[PDB]
Amino acid sequence: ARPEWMIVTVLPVPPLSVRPAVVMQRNQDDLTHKLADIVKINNQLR
Amino acid sequence: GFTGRKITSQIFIGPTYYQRLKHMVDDKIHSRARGPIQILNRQPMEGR
RNA sequence: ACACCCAGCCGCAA
Repeated sequence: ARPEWMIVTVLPVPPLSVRPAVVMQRNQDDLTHKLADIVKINNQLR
Repeated sequence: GFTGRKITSQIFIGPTYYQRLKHMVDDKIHSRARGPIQILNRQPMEGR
């Protein structure tokens, strides 16, 4: 463990097992929506 | 009823009002054996 | 070879 590691500069994207998506009998999990907002704001700032 | 002998004590008898309740024996029974499985938890799901 | 997604709320059981 390092202080450089302790502060975050790359955000791990969990797989779809962590954030499942199901079609009604395609709704996205809310964590997927939030991390999509993360990458959207990252692209905007880029 | 079985023997036909008189019951030694004297039983208290008479009509009275009973009610049948919503909670059924058939609606409450439940058995599970490796059936449907939850998509997220990969575990048994939430009830009968 | 099965089919039904989840959150929330409420009522209710011992």
